[PDB]
Amino acid sequence: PTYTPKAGDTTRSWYVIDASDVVLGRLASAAATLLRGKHKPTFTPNVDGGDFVIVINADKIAVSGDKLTKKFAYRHSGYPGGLRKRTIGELLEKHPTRVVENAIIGMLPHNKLGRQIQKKLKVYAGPDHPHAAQQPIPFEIKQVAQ
Amino acid sequence: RKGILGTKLGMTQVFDENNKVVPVTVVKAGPNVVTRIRTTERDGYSAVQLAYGEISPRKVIKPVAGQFAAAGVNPRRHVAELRLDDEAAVAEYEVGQELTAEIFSDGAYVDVTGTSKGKGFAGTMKRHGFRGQGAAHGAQAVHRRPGSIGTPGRVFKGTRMSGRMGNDRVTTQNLKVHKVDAENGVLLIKGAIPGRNGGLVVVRSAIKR
Amino acid sequence: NAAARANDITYNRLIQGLKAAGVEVDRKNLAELAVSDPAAFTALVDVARAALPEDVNAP
Amino acid sequence: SRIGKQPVPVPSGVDVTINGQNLSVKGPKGTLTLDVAEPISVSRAEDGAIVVTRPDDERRSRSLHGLSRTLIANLVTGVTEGYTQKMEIFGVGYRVQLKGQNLEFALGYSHPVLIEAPEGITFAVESPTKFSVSGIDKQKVGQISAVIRRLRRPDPYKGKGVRYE
RNA sequence: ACAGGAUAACCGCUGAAAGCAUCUAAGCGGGAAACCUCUUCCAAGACCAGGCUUCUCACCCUCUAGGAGGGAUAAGGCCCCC
RNA sequence: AUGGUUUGGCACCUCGAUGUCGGCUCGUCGCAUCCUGGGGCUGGAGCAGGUCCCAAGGGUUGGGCUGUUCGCCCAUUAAAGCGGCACGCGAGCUGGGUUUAGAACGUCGUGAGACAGUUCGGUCUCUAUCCGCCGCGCGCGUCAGAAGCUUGAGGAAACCUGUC
RNA sequence: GGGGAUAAGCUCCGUGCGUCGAGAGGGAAACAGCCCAGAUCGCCGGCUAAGGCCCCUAAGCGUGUGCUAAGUGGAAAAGGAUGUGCAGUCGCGAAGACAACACUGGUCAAGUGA
Repeated sequence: PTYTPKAGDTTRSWYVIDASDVVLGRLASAAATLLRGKHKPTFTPNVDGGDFVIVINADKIAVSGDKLTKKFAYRHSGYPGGLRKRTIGELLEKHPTRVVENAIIGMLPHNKLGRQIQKKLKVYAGPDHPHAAQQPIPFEIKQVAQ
Repeated sequence: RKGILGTKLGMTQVFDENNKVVPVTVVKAGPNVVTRIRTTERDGYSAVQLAYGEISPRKVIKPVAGQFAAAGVNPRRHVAELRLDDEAAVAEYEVGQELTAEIFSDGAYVDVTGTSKGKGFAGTMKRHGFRGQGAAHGAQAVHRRPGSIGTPGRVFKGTRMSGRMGNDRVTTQNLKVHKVDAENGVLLIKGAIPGRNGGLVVVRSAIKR
Repeated sequence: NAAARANDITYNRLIQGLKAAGVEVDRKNLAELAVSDPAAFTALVDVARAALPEDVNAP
Repeated sequence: SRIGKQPVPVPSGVDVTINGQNLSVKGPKGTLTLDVAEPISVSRAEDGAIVVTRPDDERRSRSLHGLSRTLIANLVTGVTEGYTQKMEIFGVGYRVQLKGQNLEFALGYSHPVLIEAPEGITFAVESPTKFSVSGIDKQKVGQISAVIRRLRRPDPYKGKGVRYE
C-alpha cells in the first residue's frame, strides 16, 4: 500500500529567508509551502513533516501599490464598538514582524494541525537571528520553469 | 517623580491662615529602605523598589529572607516598585538608602494609590447607580432589579449588572499636602485617600500638576 | 508533484513526457517509486524530458 | 521633459560631489544636499555642468525629468548666491523689528508675537514697516515667508496686513 | 487634563508634464472634542503560557533493570484552631 | 438614483399560540450634526447670522393637557438632533388605550342583534436545562518543587460645559 | 403574452422547452428548480465534461503580444470629467508654428490646436 510515515521517520531542516525587498505575498506563500512540508516527496496531509523557517529583515519587506497606507489589519475585541484598524504602515513601524506572521499564518490551513505548524515559524525584524546553533540553510525563492 | 510608601491613619480637621477649615487625612509616610534597582540594561525598564513596615525576622520565609540578605538590609513587611522614566532619574537612588517624609514639601501635589474598601456582592443600584423602578403604581417585585438587558439575541459583553464591588487599586490625583510633619513622619493630605485605616498607600508626586 | 519538482520539472510536463515516451506506469506506482527508489524516479524524469518536444509552447 | 534635457551649468568655484543619487554641493553661500529620483541618473558633465539623463519615456520618468532638472538648478543657484525674500506691512500701528536671532512683531494683538528663526535663514529689518528674510535654500525661505505672511487674516476691505512686493 | 504623532475639511511652500501657470502627478509643512499615544484599571490559559531574583537542592523499596510503580522527605502549602 | 423609518402590494413563514400601543428600567449602532471642535464665502464693517465642507468624543432639562406616539403650551438651557435594532426591551414591570363575557346613549335592523361611534367596569402564569452575560472557585498546564517583585502583547473605563 | 405602476420571490395563459417534484454525483463559498452528467456492485487503474491550476485546494507564482493604476478586477443609473492606448480627420505653421516675453509687429524656438 501507500507509504505512511512512522514515529521516527520525519527529519527537519532549518531554512532562513531574507525578506529584504521581497514581495510579501510571494515570501508568505514560499514559507507556507516550506512549513507545510509540500516540498518533500514523503508528504502526507496527516503529518506536519515540514521544516522550521526563519525570516530575517522582516521590516525591509516589499509591498506594492499603495497598500502601505490603504490596507487595514482588523481586530475586534468583542465589546461593542471594539473594532480597531491599523494600516500596514503603522503595523510595520510598530510591530514589523506581525505583518509577515499574519500573512504566513493566513496561507496555511486553519485546522489544529495548522496550529501545530505555526510553532515552526520564527520571524525577526533584524538582520540576524538567535538560531545560529541550528545552522539554518539559506533559502532562495526560485521558480521551476516549464 | 518622588515617591514613598505609607499607611492611612485617619482623617481630622485643621485650619489654614485664612481661618478656613481643611479636612486632612493623616498618612504615616514611614521610613522606606531601597532594596533593589531596576535598570534597563538588566531588567529592560528603570524602576526602584522600596520596602516598608516592621516584621519579626521569624515570620519571613526563606526566599524573602534570602532576597533581603542579598540586598543587605533587614526584612520589612511590604515591598513595592516605583516606575521611573529613565536612567538619569534612577541614578539618585542606591540600595540601602533611606527615604523619609521630608522628600515632600508643603503645598505639593501628590498621587495617593490604595486599595478601596470592600463592599461585597452589590446590586446594580449600588454598583452602577441604576435608577430604580417605581415603588408603587402597580410595580410588581421590580423595585431594584436592572430591568431590560437588551437582533442577535445576545447579552453584549460589558453588561453593567450586579456583582462583587470594591477591593480595587485606586489612584486619587492632585491632592494637596497641607503639612509635612518631619518629627512623626506624617503627611497631612487635604482630601480623602482610598482604603481603610491601617492600609498601605503609595504617595507619589502628581503626574499632572 | 513533490518528487518531480525535486528534479526540476513540473507535474504536468512530466506526465505529458511520460505519455509521449509510451511508459504505461500509473500514478500509484509512480508515487511508490518517488517514495521508495528515488533513482528510478530520476531515470523516469530523464526519459520524460527526452520524450518532450523542444518547444512545448509551439502550436 | 524639455527643460530637463538642458544640462544646468556648474560654476567653477563651487564644489559638486556626486555619490550615485546622493548629490552634495559646497558653494560660497554654504552647502546643500539633494537626492535624485531613481529612474534618472545625474553625472557631472566634464564641461562644468551636470547631466540630467532620463533613459525612459514613461509618464513617471518624463514628468520627473524636468522636475529634477529645475530642482538641481534651484539648488545650485541657492548655494551660489543664496535666496532673498522681501516683505513689508500695510496699514498703521504695525511695527516690525529684529530682536537678536528672533523676530518680534506687534500687529495689534493683546500679546506680543514672536517668530523663531530656523537654521539657514536670517531676518533683516531696515524699517518697522518693511523688512526681509534671506537664506540659501528656496523652499525653506518660501515656507518661512508664508508663515510670517500668515500673521493676519486677509483684508479685502482695507488691505491691512502684509503682502509681497 | 497638559504635551507629542499622523490626519479630515482647509490654508500653504517648492514645481512638472503643458518653455507660463498649477498647494501635486515628485516631494515638504501647518491643521479638529474624531484617530495613535498620554490618564485610570484588568491583563503571561499572551499554548511564543514572559522577566529579575531568592529558597530546597535529597533518601529508600519493588518489578526487572527499560522504563515504570510505590513509600518517605526538604523549601513550601493546605486542613483543624482564634 | 439610495433606503426599507411612512401608508402600500405579494402571501414565502408560522392558526397541535410569533403579546397588540404608549410609559418605566436598561441599552447598542448609523451620521442624513442640536450644542461643543476645526473651516470657507459672504448679498460678512464689528456683533450676529445666512448658507455650506470636515467632524459621532461627550452631552442633549423639568412640568401642564391627552392612554397616548404625535402635538400645543409653561419655565429654562450650550443644546433641548434625526433614525435602525420584532416601529429594541411584558419567562423585566405596568394594563391607561385596543381586543371576550355586564350595562347605557346615538344610529341601523320588524327581530335575535350590530356600529375600523361613544360611556363606566373588567384574573398579565412559570422552581432557568443550553447558549449569552456579570461575579467566584476547583483541576490541570506553563519540562524539578516552591516564593517574592514585576514587563506588558491585548483589552476596559473616562472624554460634557457655563458665567464672571 | 395579458392583468398590476410592463414593480414584485406578484398573478394568469402558451411552448415534442428544461430541471426539481420523483434525481444521487461534480461546479457555482454555502445554495430543490442554474451549468456538467442520469448512481446494478467492487477496484489504493486510465481519459474527460462543467469548472479550474500563487497558498488554503488536486492541477501553470505556463508561453507570446498588448492594456489597466482604479485593488478597476472584486455591484448601479441620469449626468459630469485636460486619465490613458489605438485609429481617423481638419485648422495653423521653418515665409519660424503654440506658449512665454478679439487682432497686429520684434525675440525665441516644433510641432501646436478642435
